[PDB]
Amino acid sequence: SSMCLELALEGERLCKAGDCRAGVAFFQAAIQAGTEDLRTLSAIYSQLGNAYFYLGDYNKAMQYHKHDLTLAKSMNDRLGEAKSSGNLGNTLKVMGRFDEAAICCERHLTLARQLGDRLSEGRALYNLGNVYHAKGKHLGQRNPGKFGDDVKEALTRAVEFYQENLKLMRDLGDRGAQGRACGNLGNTYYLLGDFQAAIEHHQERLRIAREFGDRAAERRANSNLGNSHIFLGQFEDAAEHYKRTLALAVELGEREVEAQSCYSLGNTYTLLHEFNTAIEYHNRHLAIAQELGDRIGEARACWSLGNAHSAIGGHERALKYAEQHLQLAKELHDPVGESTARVNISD
Amino acid sequence: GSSMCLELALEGERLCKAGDCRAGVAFFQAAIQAGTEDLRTLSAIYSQLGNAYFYLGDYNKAMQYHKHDLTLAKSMNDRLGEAKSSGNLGNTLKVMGRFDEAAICCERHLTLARQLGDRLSEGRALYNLGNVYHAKGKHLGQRNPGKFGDDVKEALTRAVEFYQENLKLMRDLGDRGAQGRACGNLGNTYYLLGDFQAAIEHHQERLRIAREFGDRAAERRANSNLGNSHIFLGQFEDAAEHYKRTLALAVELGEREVEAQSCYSLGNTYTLLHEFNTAIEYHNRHLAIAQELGDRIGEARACWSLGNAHSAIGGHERALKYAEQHLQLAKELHDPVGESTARVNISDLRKLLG
Amino acid sequence: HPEPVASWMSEQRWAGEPEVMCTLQHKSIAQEAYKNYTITTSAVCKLVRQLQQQALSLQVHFERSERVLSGLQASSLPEALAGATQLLSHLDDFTATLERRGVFFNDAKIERRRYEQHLEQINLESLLDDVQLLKRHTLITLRLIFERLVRVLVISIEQSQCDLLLRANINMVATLMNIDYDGFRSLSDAFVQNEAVRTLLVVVLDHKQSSVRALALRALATLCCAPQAINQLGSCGGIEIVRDILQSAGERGAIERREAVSLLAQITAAWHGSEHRVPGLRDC
Amino acid sequence: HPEPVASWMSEQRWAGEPEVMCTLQHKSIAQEAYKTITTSAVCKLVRQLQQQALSLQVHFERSERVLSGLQASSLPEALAGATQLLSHLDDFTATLERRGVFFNDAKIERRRYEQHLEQIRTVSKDTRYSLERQHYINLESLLDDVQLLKRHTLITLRLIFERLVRVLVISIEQSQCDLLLRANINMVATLMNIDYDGFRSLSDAFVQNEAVRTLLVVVLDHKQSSVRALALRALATLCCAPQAINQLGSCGGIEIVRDILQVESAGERGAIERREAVSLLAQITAAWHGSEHRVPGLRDCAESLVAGLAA
Repeated sequence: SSMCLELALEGERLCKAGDCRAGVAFFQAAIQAGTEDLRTLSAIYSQLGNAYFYLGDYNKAMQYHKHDLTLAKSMNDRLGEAKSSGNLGNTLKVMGRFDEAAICCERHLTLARQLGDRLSEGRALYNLGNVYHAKGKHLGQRNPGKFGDDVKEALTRAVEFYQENLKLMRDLGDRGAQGRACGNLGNTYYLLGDFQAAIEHHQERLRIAREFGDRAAERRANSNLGNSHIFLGQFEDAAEHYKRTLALAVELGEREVEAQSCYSLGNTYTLLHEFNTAIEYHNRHLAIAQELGDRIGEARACWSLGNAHSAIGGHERALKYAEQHLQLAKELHDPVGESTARVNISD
Repeated sequence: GSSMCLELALEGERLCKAGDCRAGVAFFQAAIQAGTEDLRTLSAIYSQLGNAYFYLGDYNKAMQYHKHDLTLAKSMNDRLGEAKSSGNLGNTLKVMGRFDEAAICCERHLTLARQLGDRLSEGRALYNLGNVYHAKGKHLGQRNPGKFGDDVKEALTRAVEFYQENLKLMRDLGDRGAQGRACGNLGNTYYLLGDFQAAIEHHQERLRIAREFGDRAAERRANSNLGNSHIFLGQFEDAAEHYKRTLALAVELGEREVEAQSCYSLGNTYTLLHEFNTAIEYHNRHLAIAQELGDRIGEARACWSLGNAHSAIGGHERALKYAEQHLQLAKELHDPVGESTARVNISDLRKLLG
Repeated sequence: HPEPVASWMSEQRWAGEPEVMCTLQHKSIAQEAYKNYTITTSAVCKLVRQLQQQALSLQVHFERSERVLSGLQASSLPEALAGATQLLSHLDDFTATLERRGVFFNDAKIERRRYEQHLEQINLESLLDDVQLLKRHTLITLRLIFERLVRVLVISIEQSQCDLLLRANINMVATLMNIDYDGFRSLSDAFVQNEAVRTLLVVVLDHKQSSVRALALRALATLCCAPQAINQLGSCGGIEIVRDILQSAGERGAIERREAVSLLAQITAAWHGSEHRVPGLRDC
Repeated sequence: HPEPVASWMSEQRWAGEPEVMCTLQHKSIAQEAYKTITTSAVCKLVRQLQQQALSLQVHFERSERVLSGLQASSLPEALAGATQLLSHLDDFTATLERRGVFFNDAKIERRRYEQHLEQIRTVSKDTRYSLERQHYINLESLLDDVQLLKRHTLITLRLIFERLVRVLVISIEQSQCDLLLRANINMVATLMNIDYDGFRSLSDAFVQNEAVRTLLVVVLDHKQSSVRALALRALATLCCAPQAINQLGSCGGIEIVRDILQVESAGERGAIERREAVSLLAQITAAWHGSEHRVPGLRDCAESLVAGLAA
């Protein structure tokens, strides 16, 4: 009981410090012989849940969040029940059990609405948007060929909840929260196909990111806008955003993101038939890629550069790029790339 | 605004939540001198600085930075943040002894919570106001009452009202433990007010809830309170029961001073029941602990009580010994008020074979 | 005149133990910071420690599967298939957790495809080597990830503006290199390749406050568990710097000299012999 | 069939920068113990006391400097500072009050504690009279009174800190749960992270309670190498004060630590334990007070011997 309190206290301390396996050891050692006090016990269950979640042991995390939940229900602590419901729903979402997760998050929502807690209501809405979003993005992975009815249903629900959250955050005046909600809304709209709405929401996201001076969020929103413009056939605007993405990427010293941005601009100017300028970006991309030791991006770079040089007319260079391409495809063992190289090395 | 201020505030938060608030204050103040812009995080910094200064016993600076947080939130139209800041500011003002200003702040928190609709914030506000007028009532009652009751009476009455409102809201919402706290403070207010029966009732509910949650500390508190109230109601039997339970939970929790306290309490309770033997035993336990810790005041009390409790059963011989000890401790602790004169009195009155 | 019981009842007039009277609610800096901003130095440390402790479990899982397919804890062969399924699911979960925390990584799932084919089709020794292959591969990828993450910290040190944040960032590496792990959870090489040694030497040199230099010396002391970091330390001429901390001039001292001799001992921990001379220096 | 650009667009159909944010809630255990005694509460207490005592010490020092003439300040500023100093002293003495349970079997210590506390109260009262009333303020007596209050406060704090620390050291000495042993050792390691000399000094609090000997017993007898490493780490943070170092050598701690780094140079019983042992030897050899001739020559010899191998 007292020994339990000490054990659990050191466990909590260890969890706040990052060491969660030791904290878990202390927590289990606390339950080994302890309270009595239901509040402390429930707290220990919660802490164990978040700790196991931290460690990636989602089974035990779900279980101890379940125990914290039933203990919270027994105490009729509505706010605590809301907390444990949210956590359980999160852990459930990560486990791919989206339905049960949705139910839990809905419990969090109705409890939050009951207590008049608009903050917890907002958190609940954001959670629901997240679980339905991830549901869609998973269903889309199970059947890659086509966004089925299921995926569009899930994504639609996610859009709805995200929008409700945005309404609440605008109503409360939480600018950053509006930023995150707008970003997610932009992503799920992008996945839904409505690229225009994606453009709008990502624009708002960029405005917020500029209001806070977060250049990482700026290059995020810029990259998203670049993609959303690429899929709208507005290659002008796509390059217009991609360039700013690269600028903010090099302003923050992001090597990988710089490479990606260069590849993006390369393909964009490839689509704009300005084959001369695209080879520049693809060359810079190959430079960064070969620098960081990225064989994958090196292979893709050889592919695009080869096809681009073939598009210009200097096939003497394109053949070399194709040879290096085959070498890379055979190096990391790629059944597709090897064939794609063998085809373009002759034809 | 910048990464510098944000990371400074983060590290300051870490330091404050992990121990040294003296360094956390340094990081916070360093953050203020950096890129503010984001008024949310700024308000957070001001508030956390207020609490940090509260932790360091610098209540004036705490009031300052908390009021700065309050203003920062008020200008930002952040109602919830304004309520929070008003709460902290009110609590600080209460601790400082500025009860009316604190009452104003907490009242602001209340009305703001009722406007926002957040019921739990409303409960916290009501409970806080209850604490404010409770503290005010105790202070006035201890150092500034005056003809007739009278301001202390109104203060404690106010505290009772707010505590009742909070208890009702908590009974509606369904939060049982909150009803526990509410019943505890309510019972204590009724105790200080004079209505010992109502005190007994509320303290009994507190005991019930404490039992429900396995809160043995609250169990012990409620039991001791019930013991005192029953004592002042003349019902010494119930007082004996609750004091015994209090003692049991006291040795169960490892509370030595509470153990001694409960033993002395039981001694006085059994002297009022004219069972001076048992009373002598309990007084002996209290004396044992008092001697063990060095509680010379408590040792004096013990010698006095044991003296009179030995005079009552017949053993005047030992009673004179105890009274003599009482006199020595009286001369040591410089207690002319009564102890010296009283021990002299009960020594001369005794002795017999002079 | 007075009575013990009467006095007791007179003083119990104001007694009574109350519930919590002082509340005080906190305004979280962390919540607002993490939701209104993309911070990249403390969150990165929390992330790399999290990844560390996860990598530990992944490693012991790999070791368990190895023990199974070695014929040690082997009790059945389809059991080994199920175990393989568990291993792959765990690996993919680790990957998904990575992607969820927003860290991309180039993964040519070659060894994993080898294992996947050999398992989907079906000799235990044929699978053991596949497991060891996937183990080594995962280790490499992990170490690259750790390098990429720690790089942010080292850069944050060598490009610090505020002295307080300088102190904090210098200490974060010490907290990260609290205990060196020889397995997946190794961060030593991540600090070696990012030249944290040279940076910390740069700040024990150029900085003007003794305390900061002391901190840097402490971090250096934490980093001297790996031989590469020691050679890297001697390459920059750090020994001469420490010997300058100790050997005469009056401007640095107290904590700085302590961390200096601590670093010196930690480096000279390759062979213990002068410590006995220090014992003979203590015996008299 | 294939094509670079078409592939790029095909894979870009799903890509999108996610607003990564964790919404996981947290339930604190401490609050469930907030709304006597345990070592945790004790440590929190000595930390609170330490910080408050520091903030008080800077006040005492400032008022000293001003009333001595060492620091330029106007008389109204001086008197105001003295008054608020007395206020802080009152608020602090208030926190030094109801601390009976920690003086178990310490009757002498409690008599002295209580005595000096009463002295603080009385002198504070008289001084506040001297400032509030009295036409011509005597500044000499004011400075004397301030310094005296500083004296008494120092002694008081020394006593209460000694008791509070004795709780922890005893808890280590009579450990019955290994996890809590590790936790407590870690608590003395944390408590001595920064050593002070003023009001908040815990040096003699750990020296008088024989913390060094206790931790050395932990090192000697414990089975787990991890706990031994923890104990060595905790020992290294006590060797800042010369008294504790003497208290180490008196137990033959140097010999023990020296034995840790060999045992015929065996592999087992390492290896972070070694890393903490050499840390202890380092912290010890850092003092080097102001004597010995061989203890410097050997040090320089090693300092050169390393420079030979490295360069």
